[PDB]
Formats: sequence, structure tokens, C-alpha cells
Amino acid sequence: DFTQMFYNQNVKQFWLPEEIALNGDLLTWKYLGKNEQDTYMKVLAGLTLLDTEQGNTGMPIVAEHVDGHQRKAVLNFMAMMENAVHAKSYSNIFMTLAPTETINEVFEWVKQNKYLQKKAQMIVGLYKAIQKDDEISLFKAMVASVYLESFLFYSGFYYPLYFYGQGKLMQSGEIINLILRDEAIHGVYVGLLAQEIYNKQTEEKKAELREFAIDLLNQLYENELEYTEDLYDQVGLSHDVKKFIRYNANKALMNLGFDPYFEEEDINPIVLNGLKATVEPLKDDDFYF
Amino acid sequence: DFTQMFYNQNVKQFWLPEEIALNGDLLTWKYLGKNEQDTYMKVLAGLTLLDTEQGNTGMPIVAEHVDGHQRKAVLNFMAMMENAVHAKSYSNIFMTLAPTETINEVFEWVKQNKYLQKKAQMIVGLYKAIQKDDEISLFKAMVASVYLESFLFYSGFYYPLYFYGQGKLMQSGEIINLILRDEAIHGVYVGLLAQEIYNKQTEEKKAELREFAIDLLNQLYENELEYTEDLYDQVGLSHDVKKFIRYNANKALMNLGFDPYFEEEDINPIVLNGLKATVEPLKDDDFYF
Amino acid sequence: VPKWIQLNNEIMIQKDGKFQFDKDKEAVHSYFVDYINQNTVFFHNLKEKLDYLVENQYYEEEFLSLYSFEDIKEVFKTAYAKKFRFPSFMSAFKFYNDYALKTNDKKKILERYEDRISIVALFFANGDTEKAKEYVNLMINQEYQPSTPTFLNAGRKRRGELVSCFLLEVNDSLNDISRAIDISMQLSKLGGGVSLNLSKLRAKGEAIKDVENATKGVVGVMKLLDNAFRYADQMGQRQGSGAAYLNIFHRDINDFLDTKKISADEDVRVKTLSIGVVIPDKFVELAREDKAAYVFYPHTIYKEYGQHMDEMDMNEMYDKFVDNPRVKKEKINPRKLLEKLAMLRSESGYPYIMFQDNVNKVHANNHISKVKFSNLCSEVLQASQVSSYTDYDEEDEIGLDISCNLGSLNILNVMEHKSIEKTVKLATDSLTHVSETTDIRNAPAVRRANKAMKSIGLGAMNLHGYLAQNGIAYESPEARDFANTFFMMVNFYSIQRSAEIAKEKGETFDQYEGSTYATGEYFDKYVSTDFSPKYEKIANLFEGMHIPTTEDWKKLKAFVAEHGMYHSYRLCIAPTGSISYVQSSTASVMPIMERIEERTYGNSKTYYPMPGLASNNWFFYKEAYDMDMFKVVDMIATIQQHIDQGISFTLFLKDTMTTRDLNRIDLYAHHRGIKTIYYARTK
Amino acid sequence: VPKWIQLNNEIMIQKDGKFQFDKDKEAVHSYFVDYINQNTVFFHNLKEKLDYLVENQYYEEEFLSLYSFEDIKEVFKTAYAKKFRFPSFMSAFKFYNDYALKTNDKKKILERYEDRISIVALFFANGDTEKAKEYVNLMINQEYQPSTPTFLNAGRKRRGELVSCFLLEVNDSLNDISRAIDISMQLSKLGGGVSLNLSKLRAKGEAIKDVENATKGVVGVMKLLDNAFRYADQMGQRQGSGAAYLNIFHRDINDFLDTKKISADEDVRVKTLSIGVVIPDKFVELAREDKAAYVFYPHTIYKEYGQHMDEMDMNEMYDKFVDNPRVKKEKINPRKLLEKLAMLRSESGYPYIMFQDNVNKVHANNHISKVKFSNLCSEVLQASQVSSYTDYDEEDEIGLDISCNLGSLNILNVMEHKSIEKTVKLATDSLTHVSETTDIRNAPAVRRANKAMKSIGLGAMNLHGYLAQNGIAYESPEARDFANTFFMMVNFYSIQRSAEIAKEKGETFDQYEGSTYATGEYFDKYVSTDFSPKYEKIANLFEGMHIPTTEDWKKLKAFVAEHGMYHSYRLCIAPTGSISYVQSSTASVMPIMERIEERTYGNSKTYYPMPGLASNNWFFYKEAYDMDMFKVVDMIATIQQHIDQGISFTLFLKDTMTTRDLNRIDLYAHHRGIKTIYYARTK
Ligand SMILES: Nc1ncnc2c1ncn2[C@@H]1O[C@H](COP(=O)(O)OP(=O)(O)OP(=O)(O)O)[C@@H](O)[C@H]1O
Ligand SMILES: Nc1ncnc2c1ncn2[C@@H]1O[C@H](COP(=O)(O)OP(=O)(O)OP(=O)(O)O)[C@@H](O)[C@H]1O
Ligand SMILES: Cc1cn([C@H]2C[C@H](O)[C@@H](COP(=O)(O)OP(=O)(O)OP(=O)(O)O)O2)c(=O)[nH]c1=O
Ligand SMILES: [Mg+2]
Ligand SMILES: [Mg+2]
Ligand SMILES: [Mn+2]
Ligand SMILES: [Mn+2]
Ligand SMILES: [Mn+2]
Ligand SMILES: [Mn+2]
Repeated sequence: DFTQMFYNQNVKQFWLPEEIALNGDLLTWKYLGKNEQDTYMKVLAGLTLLDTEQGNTGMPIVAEHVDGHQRKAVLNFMAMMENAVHAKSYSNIFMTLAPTETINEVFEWVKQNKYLQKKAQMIVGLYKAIQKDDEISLFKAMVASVYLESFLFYSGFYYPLYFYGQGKLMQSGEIINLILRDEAIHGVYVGLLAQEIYNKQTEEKKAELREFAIDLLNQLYENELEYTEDLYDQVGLSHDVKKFIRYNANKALMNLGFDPYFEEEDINPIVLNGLKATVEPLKDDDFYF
Repeated sequence: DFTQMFYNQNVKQFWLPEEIALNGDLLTWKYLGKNEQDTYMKVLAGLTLLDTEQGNTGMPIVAEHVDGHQRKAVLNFMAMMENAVHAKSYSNIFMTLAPTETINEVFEWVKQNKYLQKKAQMIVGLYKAIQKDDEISLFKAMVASVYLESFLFYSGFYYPLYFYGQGKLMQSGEIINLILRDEAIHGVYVGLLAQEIYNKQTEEKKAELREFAIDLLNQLYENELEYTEDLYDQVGLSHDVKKFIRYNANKALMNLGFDPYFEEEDINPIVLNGLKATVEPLKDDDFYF
Repeated sequence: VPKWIQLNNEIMIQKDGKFQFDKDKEAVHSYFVDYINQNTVFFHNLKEKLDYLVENQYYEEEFLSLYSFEDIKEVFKTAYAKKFRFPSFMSAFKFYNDYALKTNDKKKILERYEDRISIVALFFANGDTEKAKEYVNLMINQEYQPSTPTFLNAGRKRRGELVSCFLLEVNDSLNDISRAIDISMQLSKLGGGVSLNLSKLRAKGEAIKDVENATKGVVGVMKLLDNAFRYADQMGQRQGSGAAYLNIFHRDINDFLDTKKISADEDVRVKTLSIGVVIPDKFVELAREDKAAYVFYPHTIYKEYGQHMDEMDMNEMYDKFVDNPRVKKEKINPRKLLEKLAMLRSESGYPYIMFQDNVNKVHANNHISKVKFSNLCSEVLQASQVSSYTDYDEEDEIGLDISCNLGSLNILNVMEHKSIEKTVKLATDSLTHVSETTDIRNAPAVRRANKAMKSIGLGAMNLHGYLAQNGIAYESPEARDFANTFFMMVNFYSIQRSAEIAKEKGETFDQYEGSTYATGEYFDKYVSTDFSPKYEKIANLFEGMHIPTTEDWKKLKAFVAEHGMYHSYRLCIAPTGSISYVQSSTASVMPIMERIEERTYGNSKTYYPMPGLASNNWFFYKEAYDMDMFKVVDMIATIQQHIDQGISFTLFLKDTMTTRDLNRIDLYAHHRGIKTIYYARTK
Repeated sequence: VPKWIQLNNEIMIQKDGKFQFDKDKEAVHSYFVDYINQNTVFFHNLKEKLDYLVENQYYEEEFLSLYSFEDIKEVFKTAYAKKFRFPSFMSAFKFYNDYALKTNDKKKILERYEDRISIVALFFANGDTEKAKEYVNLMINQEYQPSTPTFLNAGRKRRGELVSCFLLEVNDSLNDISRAIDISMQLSKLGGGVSLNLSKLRAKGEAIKDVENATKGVVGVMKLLDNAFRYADQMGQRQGSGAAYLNIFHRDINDFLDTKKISADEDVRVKTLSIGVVIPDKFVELAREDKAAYVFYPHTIYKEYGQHMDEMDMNEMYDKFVDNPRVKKEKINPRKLLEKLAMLRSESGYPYIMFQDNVNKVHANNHISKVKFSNLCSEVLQASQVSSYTDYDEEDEIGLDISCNLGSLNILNVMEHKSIEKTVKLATDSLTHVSETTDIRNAPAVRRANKAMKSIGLGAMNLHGYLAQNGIAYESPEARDFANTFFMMVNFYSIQRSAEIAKEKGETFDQYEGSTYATGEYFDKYVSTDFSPKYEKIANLFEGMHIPTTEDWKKLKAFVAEHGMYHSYRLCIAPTGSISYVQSSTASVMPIMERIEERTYGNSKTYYPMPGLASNNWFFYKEAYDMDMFKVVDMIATIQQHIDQGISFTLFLKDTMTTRDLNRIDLYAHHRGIKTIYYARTK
């Protein structure tokens, strides 16, 4: 009942980072403190890693196991967006704002950062555990994918949105909003596929799947807290970002058909403001009038 | 040396089925004989069936085994074009020209057809034989992929190009020309990835891979001749189609860095109508002798 | 943004659901209060102005020396006594940006509208102060408009030629091809559009000195001509414009047409060379009966018969060519060729279509030659004789190359002044003067044909404007009735003026005695059919003006028999591109493309409503694309029955209609007697 | 595969580690006993053959009518008495594929080598049986070889022109540009390579009658000429080849060069027109001193001084041009321009380099005009006067457009027969006859220059073949000594024959009195310096032949002063591309590119060893690319000191060397007196 409308929405949302000129951010970037620039680079690098794996691994593997040519076409399109559009856009931003050495250093930093490695290990592990014709392993990977789309990106998205909302780094911010618009529909779509599998189960099996989903969310959440503190303490925003990730965790649960898990909190209003011609042959009657 | 350049060329060639209005083809379709309509339907179904294998298996399997983030992104983009753009385009052409019952029957016929099946299963067999961390099996699959993209499609493309060059079925011919333009670049790109593997091999292993490629080409070519007579004898075109197959076989070989196998031949003109030395500054005292 | 541009863009801003058309008038005032008067050079008296313009090599001394200064001052005073005001901003903008004389530094305005009109009138009169005042009253009433070359360059020392339509015949030789390239370059240097007939050139794969498969065909000649026209581009001011015409029975016709396909390679496609196709009635008959046609090798026909393929009547020669074994030919499908023509016109508007028999069944000078091709605008249709340009130190055989003299009547201004006769006769006199004062020293056949034929083209414009401001739909039968009557009167007074000039000067055009004017055949339909309006509304439109009857036409026929006719050709309806803006008129006899046109000049936007457009006549100003092309063809044929040459007839198509509709329009034009089809503009 | 093809391919199959050169001989036998003798057309006697060739429009009957049939029979018997045998398969193959006369359908061979030589000799003699026999003995001994046009076309009805190269001066006007295009097409139709000097044309951004920034520069004329040469391509047999020459001080020199850049856009790139650059000594001096140079606008210089920029000496007028405010100029870096020249020559072999001062410091006819450009092969260096092609109906001022007839001495055969004098005199007579019977009716300046200058080009071939077959390294000082002596002898006997022809005809070339031949200056270095061989081996090589001394040169100088010279120019060393195969000779005076060349014909491949290549002279046949280009420059300068025109000097470069090495070679060539540099061929 939904794939065709998602197909149409995904293809109509198609974009490339080159559509957005980035040289306009040069001055507002220059004006940020060293702490702010550091957090910003690292935040986008963490996002780049997530999209790299979502494009290389997550979306293609889910596409492989989901039945139906139209469902596969949507998932293939989403996969392309992840690595050919989203992951690449971050390099466009980096290449504009930062010198090569700072770019090299931040990519080295992703490799050695323990929270980023842990979250990649956990998410990609679940993708690679999918067994052919085994719907339960597929469900588990789809939960992981929804958590990546609708929860994990948001510790990263906070900062570009926070600046956009203050009228700073607005070209980079425009790119990020386009990425976010895509991930929102990706999270909903994968959520609907996960619910399909969940709804086939016995009540006992469903109870176990909810346990899996909640245990996984809590494990990812605890890691994300440490990641958030590590990045945002130097810019004074860790508590604010934490509220934002809890907000989005609830959206991820809802995408999976589950009740919200965290209590509602006031999000920084700045971040809320951040959101040939046709040919016919000649008939013999066309020669007479 | 080449992936970013191909990335650029691929994304700038992006298109959607909806861009070409198909209904005006009915003004020339109605004037074709039964044999012409039959051949067109059968050719179209042949292309559709082969392209589906490439979208569901060929491109995604190569993307899975190739190392490199940028290569995986380009390959993902190509897989997207197969599944999201090409497949919808073929379906659109069919739905415009034939009623539902006729489409189902043509696909039943072509699905049972000996020559279409032989080539489809030969290609799919090589994709299924790729082994993790074995570059030889990957190379063999890449050869199969290049043969599909740059050679096997062309016994089929001939007919729409033949009409397109005559002013008939111009809307669907425009679509086919866009598809063909994508398959050409797909073949060239996968060809470069195959040459990379080939160049890492010993001289004995190279000779062995050359023998594999030529042997495979021979098997496919002999089946193409039979496929060609089966479809095109009823419309009197087989001689010229055979010249077009050999010409495209030579392009496929050149994509794989190999010499042409067949002598140069001229192609049907209707189908054609459808289709540094080191700079060193003068140091003075070079003017005196 | 300047104030006048804001006042002009305020037109689109709708007040009470209506366009602010009157605001345009205010814009004109601003354009004169803020810009034109500030940048207009003023002198203490006209004597100082004339001395400054003559001394600084702006004007010519010869034409001003024919008058005393008192007469020139009187002519200027007559021009300024009208107190002419441009009714729309675009009229004044186009005049002062394209036609008004500017200093060498292009920052000051030396000529006003009255100054330019007075200078052109003094040039026209050639020493007659009363005639100059008559011309000034004609042009300041905007009844007659000299063409862009004549209007812009008359009386100016730094100028091109006053003729910009040139038709060249190219003979089948390397010497003739090189001479054609040279003449095309020289005429493009003069600022003229050059049309070349390539039908006499032998096709690709023909023999040169009895060696086989040697000729490159007409496509190589087209490449040479395209390079020549790119090189000669009015000293780097405008893009060099040229046209090539090929008969549809020439074998190269496909390759010819292939020069305009987008898929054509760089060695095949010509970009600055327009193409036109001449379609004899035989091709239309073959396509109609679906019989397969033959495209012939011209050199084999020339060897067999001693005459070029385009020099004989294909209707009686086609069967003999086909049955002749010594004539080489290739099988083609005429319906496929027609579909290819329609497809090419849909893609790019090319080629121009010339219906040879439609032109030649009413051609008055078939004895001199049959009309084999048209001009760059596909409205000049005259007899031409090819020239034999031999080797060096050998006398050339100079033929006739067409070069007619353009000038357009403003139908609205002419008819509201009830001065069809006076305007037509004065325009004929001015065109005769400009033809007599034209001397081209690098085009021998053009000069010879200008001296001999004395052919002029008197066109008309503001037909749709006049009809819309009078509550008449362009497609209505009343509009065709008005066009019939008006252009019959135009033809009558043009013939009368030509005969009067022949009687006064005692000379006719060369080979007039063989023309249908001399034999009286031309007047047949005029001495038997009454062209008075059949509708009361059109008759009331013509009130106050004598409409020539059959007796008047008989008297004119007798007068022509006794005295002859000075001009071989008199009337041709040119597109009238930019002069229609200055005259505040719709272009040519074509229907308007848009009611309000949006243009971009510099980095500013401007809005030109069609002249006289308002809420009351908004519906009558129907756009050309919304119109039925069959009724446009009917109107153009109604006009063409009174025009000796052709009419620049652009087809206006919607993107929805296919090549079958285009072919149907072309075939209905052929059936209705349309001589030429200019363009296929798709909306 | 044919038997002779297998025998020729058997050369590379080594036996006992050595090439099977003798197999080549076997191939020729096969090629004659299986193909040539079977494909030849035999008649009962010579009378039937001559009649069949005359009535079937193969031969011109006029030149054969000057002899009785007994004399023609005697000439043919003299040709066949030598029993000439082709020593290599490729010699016979090249003759019978490119020069032997075939039937209309090209299925049979009508002309043998002896038949072709007899016909050419009978054409040369012009009715003299003894002279015809002398020419037969000269050509059958292969001492002298007429150029490809003369050898291929002499005495043929379907022939083209016997002149190989034509040089045109293009004046700065549209009429002159169009005439140059026409003449280029006419001469390419005749089969000759056309070179055009574009240095008089004003640069881009110049004024055409007071409207500035109007000219397209030399690039637009280049595009026009490129299209003209593409169109006129010898009836589609041989691609039309043209050359454009521009002075390095022309403002367009960069854009000129940009026509040959591999990254050039289609609107600038020119692909069928070779480019040459004329470099005065002033440019080399500026580059040497690293002082920024100035390129000039020709039209400003012409306006200020009344003469063209290339019409006067830049070495004395460059400072006046720079200090003149009325002359427009642009700043350039001469060293950067030299590096651009080197890069362009590395990439594509263009431009040709003409050292103007090197040409004009020894030019004998500077009074008539300085040499401002060269031909398509960059070996013709003659005075030319530009023509003033005016408007139609106006008389044109016809200048002098260079044209000379080519003919090459086979150095090995000439020295083996010890007949330098006789061969040189007979070749001079044959070239004089070719000039006299040449009459071009569409190139007036070429015709006038042929009639007045009477210039001929007597080249030489098989220099490297003779040196390698005599155990002399081409780079050795002994080889340069041999070249000095041999070409001094050639110059001496050419001057003697020219003076004898002037005496026997009582006429010299036009304006001979102002030449250095008349004043005796030309003979200065010949009456003070002895050019006898300095090495005993070379003197032994010249044994049996009287080497002219200073006394003989003084006598020749007195003889010239008394009688004058018939030819303005006598010696020019052409590349001699394909006719060197027939003569079994190395191409021109250039060193061999390769010892054995593999050429693909049809679907077969053939190997041509260099003439006389064997085990004992393998290393004497050193490949040109392996040679020091400085010593090749030394050889070419040594030859050039005795050649009045230029030598087609191709540079043979390795891929490893840089553009700096190419610039060093060019500067050493300029230092050593090299007049022109032909090509930069990279291995
Ligand atoms: N619409 C217009 N078309 C042409 N010229 C105009 C126009 N409007 C103003 N001008 C020029 O500006 C001048 C000023 O005209 P304005 O409307 O102010 O009053 P006026 O009574 O015509 O003035 P004047 O004393 O100049 O005759 C005119 O004489 C004329 O030269
Ligand atoms: N290398 C060659 N060059 C030119 N002509 C050749 C050559 N080889 C053979 N021929 C021609 O083919 C003929 C074959 O004869 P061949 O040379 O074998 O010797 P032959 O029969 O003894 O007579 P002869 O040598 O006296 O002509 C020759 O007479 C000659 O006309
Ligand atoms: C007509 C024309 C000339 N030219 C250039 C090429 C010629 O070398 C140069 C001279 O043209 P000319 O034929 O000499 O023009 P002209 O005599 O009318 O102008 P002037 O009195 O100044 O000589 O102008 C163009 O580049 N494009 C053109 O269209
Ligand atoms: Mg001829
Ligand atoms: Mg001039
Ligand atoms: Mn993403
Ligand atoms: Mn996503
Ligand atoms: Mn596909
Ligand atoms: Mn593909």
C-alpha cells in the first residue's frame, strides 16, 4: 500500500551537493572558535562514517533480502543516496572549509574513536548477521537501520542545525537539511518493513522482539551519551544534545510501531528554527482538402 | 585514476522515465506489420529480462566484492539506474504499446525461449560463482558483466535504433537511447575494474584469463547468432544485425583492454542515424655555441 | 533600475484585474524626460547640426548638396510640426538603440526620430523639396516605413548597402563556387542577407572531368558558404546570415536536410547557413499518390539535355528523366521525405519551403526565367539567370542575381489616413530611388539585375494590429475580405505607379515585352473578378477611398500596354523584424505571437504589449499559436493572390501537434496557392 | 597471401642470425613473374600501343606528334636496352601502384618503367630525338628523377599539373582573401600543395574602415583556407594539403599556433592546413637576451609607414615599431614563444620554422623581394610580390606568386656514373621545359611568376644511401666534406647550365640585373674559398670528375656576367617522399628513419630495407633518431651553403628529450645558417 508513494517521494527528492554553492559559509566558518570548528568537523566525520556503512552495507544487504522489484528499487535508490550523495556531500563541505591536513586528521580520528567504532561494530554486525530466508535476522537488522536513520544521526545533525538556526553556516546547513529530509523518509520506510515482519510473529515472539529492540536502543543510547559528551563538552552543549537524541530515539521507536521510551523535554528553540516531436505517417486523406 | 571522473559522468546523465511522453508512439505502432510488432515485443522483453538480472544481481554483487568507498558509490549509482530507472522505463514502453494480456504472453514466451535463457543463465552463473576474497572469480564475473552491458544488449538495441533512425517509435526510441548510453558507460567502468585485477596477475595467469574471456565470448557469440536468426529472419534484418553484434563485441573486448576479435565492418546507416614532451624552460647559454 | 523601466514593468502589475497598459505611455515620457533628452546632442540651429554631421563623416555631402539650406530646414520643420510621440516605450527604445544616429563613442544621440525621417526623406527626394516634404509626411504619419537598411543607412556616410536581401545563382563549376563564396562574403560585408541556389550544383558522387565519384556534393559547398558567412559578419556586429536553397529532386536533398539535424556531425552540420527546399508540384503529386520518387544527379541531366535540372519544368521532364538510362537517379519515398521535412521543421524550423509551381503559375516574368529559389526570409520570388564565371583573363557571362528593395506599408496608419494610393505611389518612388542609387561593385550579376529588372519589394505590416483594433478576428472571413480588398488596391496602385514611372522615364524593365504585364494576362483575374469587399463592415472600413473596380483594372491594363511597367517586381511582404517596433505595429502580415512580449535587455526586463492592446480588444488580439493554421494559410493565400512576389509566412505550432499536422499545413498551403513557408515556430 | 609477399616477409626471418636481404630480390622476381607480367597489356608492336594510348585519351598526342614513329621507337629501344631491374620489391610495387599508367578501370597495367621513362623523356625533349635518348639514359640509369607530378603526369591526357608546390601571397583585403581561397582551390584541384603567406593580413581586433575590433585575424582566414583545401581534395583521391605561414612578429602568432594545439576548440582548430612560422633574427636576438618582445598589428604599421610589416626588415625597424605610438603592439615573452613552438612541434610536428634572416642573407634576389615564407614542404625560398586583387570591373595588380618544378638527383647513381655535370645540366633542361610548358589559367600571379622568374628546383636524393654504401658515417666530417664538394659541383653546373640557357635564348629571368648573380656577389665565397674534398677518401670518391676550383668559379662568374642566368632559382631539396622508393634511394638528403620499414598495404605487411643495406654496412645505415641532431644540422648547413633555395629539414627526435632540447636544436640550426626546419618527428 505504500512502496509506490515512497518510490515517487524518493526520486522527486533527488539532489547533488554541487547544486549548493558553499563559498558563502567561508566567513561564518572563519569566525568560529577553534573548539567550535573541531566539534563541527568531528560531528560531520561521524555522520560520514554512518552514511558510508549505510550505503556500502546496510541498504544493499536489506535490498537483497526484501522481496519485490519495487521494494528493491526503493531500497537501491536509498542506498545510492547514502554513499553517492550523502557521504560525498560531507567531503564537499570539508574541502571548502578546511585545509587538507585538518581533513586528513579528522578521518584518522574516526578510525581511532572508540564510540564511533563501537556503534559501527554493532550496527554493521547486525547487517552481516542477516540469514537468507530468515525473517527474524532481517527484522533485527531493520531495527538497527531505523536506529541509525532516526536516532544515531541526530547527535551529529544537532550542530549544523544549531548554527543554521542562528543564521550561521547556512549553505552547509542547507545540505544537512536535505540529508535530514532523506533520512526521515528512509527511517519511516524501513520501519514499515520491520513492522511487517514483527506482525507475522506469535505474541511470545513479539515480546522477545520488543526486548531486542529496547535492549539494543539502550545499548546504543549509553554509547551515544559518551560520544556526545566527548564532542560537545568543549562547546558547552552536551546536555542540550542529549535531550535532542532522546527526542529522536522516540521517533525511531514510533517508526517501528512502538511506544515512546523517554519523557518529553524542551529542545533548544534555535535547533527548531534550524528545521524531437511526435511523428505520425501521412495518410492519403491528408493530401486532399 | 578514474572513479571520480566516472562518478561525474554517471550522475550528470541522471534521468527519469516520466520525462519522455510515450503516447505519441501509437501513431506509428499501428502502422507496423504483425512480424515487426512481434519482433519488437520479443526484443523488448529480452532486454527487460536481462536488465533485471543486472539490477538484482550483476551490479549489486560486484559492488559487494569491490574494495574502495568511491567505487562502491559509483557501482551503487549504476545499480540504482538499473532498478529504479531502466526497469520502470521498459515497463512504461510495454504498457503503452500492448494490452496487459499481450505483455504477459510475450514474457511467458521469452521466459521459455532457448537462446534468451542460454545467455541469461550463462551470465547469472558467473555472478553466482564469485567467492569472497577471490579476485579471479570477481574478474570472471566482471567479464560477464561487460559482455552483457557492451555486447549482449545490442542484438536487442538494434531494432529500436532501426525504427528510431527511420522516424518510427521515436518516444520509446529516445528512452532506449538513454538506456543504451547508461549501459555503455557501465560497460566501460566495469571494464576498467576488470583490467585492474588482470594487471595484478602473472603472465601465465593473464594468458589463462585471456583464454577464459575469448572462450566465453565465443560461446555467447554463437548463441547470439542463433538468437538473431530466431528473431530477425521474419523481418529480413539478420545479416545487418550480425554485423552490429560483432562491432559491439569488439567494443566489449576493448573495454577489457583486449584486442578486437572480429574484422572491422560498416554498420547499417539507419541504425547509425538512430545511434606531450616534458616542458623544460630555456636556461640561457642555449643561445650560444 | 531606471524609472522608465519600472513604469514599463508596472504594466504586468494588475489593477482591478486589468493590465496597466496606459502606464506604458508614462514610461515613454520618462524614457524621454530622464534619458533621451539628456543624451541628445543639441545645436544652436539646424545649420550647425548639419555642418557637424557632415564634417564628422556622419552624413553624406552629395544628397544634402542637392537642396538649399532653406529647403532642408523646411523639410525638418515639416517633420517636427507633427509633434510625433512614440505611443509605447519599446518603440522609442528600439529606435534610439537601433536606428538613431549616435556619436563614434556611442554615448550621445545625434538623431531624433524627426531628424532621421527628414534625412531619409531628403535622400529619397534626390533634390525635390516638395517630394521630400511628402516623404516626411508619409514617414511621420508612419504610413510607410523604409526597411531597416534603408531607414538606418539613408544619408549616412558610415553605412552598409540599402539592400539586404540578395539571391545568388551558383553554376556547377569550381570557378562559379569560388565566385559565389566571394560574392557572399562581399554582400555580407555590406550587411546583406545572401541566399544561394545550389540546385545547379552536381550531387555527391558525380564526375569531375570524367573521373568517377569525385564530387563532394552541395554539402561541401554549404560548408564553404557557412565558413564564408561566419567570417563576414558585418565587421563583428551581427552574426553572418546566409541561406541555401536546393530543389527537392536534387539527389543531395537528404544530405542537404541532414545539415540541420542535431545528430549531424561537425563535418556535416552548418550552423549559420539557413536552408530552404524548393518543392515542385511533381513531388507533391508523387507523395499524394504514394508513388516512389526519384532524386536525380544534376550533372547527368545537364550532360544529356544541355540544361540544368532546375532550369526545366520537372512536371513534364520527370518521366523523361526516369525513363532516360543516361540520367542517374536514386529511389526515394516522397512521403518519407515530407515527414522528414516536417520533423526537421519541428526541431529547428528548417527548411524553408518553396512551392515552385505555386510561384511560377502566377509569375509574370517566366520568359526571363522561372523562380527557382527564394531569399533568406523566403519572400523574394523573382526570375534569375545563372552566371558563367570563367577562369581568369577570360570574360565572364554575367547573369541576373536577385536583389529587391524592401519597404513596408503600415496598414493601420495607411487605412486610417485613407491614403492607400498616395502611400503606395510614394513608397514605390522611394523604392525606385533606392534601387537606382544602389551600385554594388563586387556582385556583377546583382548589379546587372538591379539595373535591368528594377525590382522592388513593397510590403505591408500591422495587418493583425489593424484588424484587432477594428474588432476583426484574424481568422474571420471579414479579415480575409479586408486583406483581399486592401492588397488588391495596393497591387493596383503599385502597377499604376510602375507604369507611370515607365511612361515618365520612357523605359521599362529589361525583357518586359515578354512578361504577362505586356500581354495583359496578369490583369485577367483583375478584369473579370471584382475585389470589392463582400462585407458591410469592410466596406465601411474602406469608406472615403476609391476601390478600383473591373473597369479601373481594364484602364490600368490598357495603360500598362501603352506605356509598359518600370519594375519587374513591386510587392513582397518581408518579416519586418525591428521596424515594426518603431512604427508601433505588428510584424508583417503575420498574426501576433504574444499579446505582451517579455524581453531582457542588459540585466533589465521590459514589457511590450501589442499596439492598441486593451481590455476591449484583448480577445481580438488572439495569439498566433492559438489560431487555426488553416485559416492563417487562407489569409496568407488571399494576400498572396495580390502579391507578385512571396510573403514571409511563418507557421505557428503548438508542442502538442505532430509532424502529420505540420505536413497537413504545408499541403494545405500548397493547395491554397501559398508560394513560400518561412518558419515553423513551436510554442 | 601472394608469393612475392611471402618472399618479402622472409627477409625478417633471420638465417644464422642475419637478415635475408637477398630474399627481397626474389620477391621482385615473383612480383614480376606472377603479377606484373600477367597484369601488363602487351601489343603487337609499339605503334599499336601508342595508338591505343592516344585514341583512348591516355596520352596527349601533341608531344608525341613532334617525333616520327621511328624516333619514338628508337627512344623506347634505348629505354629497354638497359634491361633495368628493380633491386627491391617495394621499388617496383611503388612504381606500379603509384606511377605506372593503368586502364580506366585500373584492372591492367599499360605502362612499364621503361614506357613511363620513354614518355617522360619524349615530353622533356620537345621534338629532339637525341635529347630524348639522353633523358632516357639519365632516367633509366636512375641518375635523375623528375618529381612525382612530372614523372606521373608527363605526356598524359588525364594529367594534372607538373608543378608540385605553389606559394601565394595574400594581401590584407576581403577581395584578396577571397581570391586566395579561389586560387588555393584551383591549385589543389590541379593537385599541387598550396602555401599562403598570412603575415600581411591584419590581426584580430583591427579596424575595417574606422570600425574597430572588427577583424577576425588570420585565424578566420585559416578556417576559410582549411575548408577550401578540404573541399578541393584532388577529386577525393589525395587529401587537400595546404600550408599557412605567419611571421612570428604578427600579433596573431599565438592564435596561429593555437590552431595546432591538441586541446584547441573546434572554432579555432585547423586540421588540414599545415602551419609555418617565419622567425627573423630579431626574435632570436630578443629571446637570447631575455628581453620582452612585441608582436605587432600589421594594419597599424601599414597605415603609419605605407608598407606591410613583413615587407621591410624587422632587424632595423623593430625599435621604430616599438617607439611609434601610432603602431599598435602587444607584449610577449620571446622565450615563452620559443618554448611554445618547441612544445607544439613535439606534440604535432608543427609549425614549420623559417629563419628569415638566414634565408635573406644569402638570397640572390632580394632586390625583387625578400623571402617572407616557404612552401608546404618548407624548402622553396623565393622572392614573392603580393598581388592587389581589386573589385570586380577593376583591373587587378598581379604580383609574383612562387612556383617551382621539382627534380632530384640520385647521388649514388650520379656519382657511380661520374656524371655530376651531365646529370645536372640535363635535369636543369628538363625542369626548364617543365616550367615553359606550365600555364595555369586560374592563378595569375603564379603564371606571371613562372613566366618571369623561371624558377626551378633541382634536389638530391640518396645522400645517406651513398654515404652508408661507401662506408661513411652520416654524422662524420667526411660525410659533410662529401656533401660540400658534391653540392658545390651541383651548384656550379646548375649555374653554368642556367647561364648557357640564357645565352642560347638571349633572355634572363626578370629583374636579373639587380640580383647578386649579375653583380658577382653570389660568387664571392666561390672565388675565394676552395670546396675540393679535404679527405683522401672523399677525393677518391670524386675521382674521374673535374671538381671546380676557384679559377673555374671565376670563369663561371665572368660567363654569368656576360650572359646572365635564365633561372632566378635553381636548387631546392624537396623531401622526395614516395618517388625515392622507385629510385631505390633514401629520402632526400635526410638520414634514414629506419633500416627496415614495415608498411601495411591492404591486409598484407611488407618490409622495405634501406637501399644497399647489408651486414657490412648495417651500422653505417644509422637511424636518424639515434643520430645527434646537431651533426645533422651541420650536414644540412653544409649542403645549404650551396643551395639557393631551402632544404626540407626534418628533425628526428627521441621521446626522452625535452622541449628544451628541441629549442636548442632549433637555435643551433639558426646559428649554423639553416634556412628552414620541416618537421619534428618523434620516435
Ligand atoms: N512619448 C514621447 N515620444 C516622443 N518624444 C517625447 C515623448 N514624450 C516626451 N518627448 C520629448 O520630450 C519633450 C517634452 O515633452 P512634454 O511631454 O514634456 O511636453 P511638450 O509640450 O511636448 O514639450 P516641448 O516644449 O518639448 O514641445 C517633447 O518635446 C519631446 O521632444
Ligand atoms: N626485378 C625486375 N625488374 C624489372 N622487370 C623484371 C624484374 N624481374 C623480372 N622482370 C620482368 O619479367 C621478365 C622475366 O624474365 P627474367 O628476368 O626471369 O629473365 P629471362 O626470362 O631470362 O629474361 P631477361 O632477364 O633477359 O628479360 C623480365 O624479362 C622482365 O621483363
Ligand atoms: C569584410 C571583412 C574583412 N575582414 C578583415 C580581413 C581583411 O584582411 C581586412 C581588410 O578588409 P578589406 O577588404 O580591405 O575592407 P575595406 O577595404 O573595406 O577596409 P579598409 O579600407 O580598412 O581596408 O579586414 C574581416 O576580418 N572580416 C570581414 O568580414
Ligand atoms: Mg565545369
Ligand atoms: Mg582594404
Ligand atoms: Mn544518509
Ligand atoms: Mn538513510
Ligand atoms: Mn539497465
Ligand atoms: Mn547497466
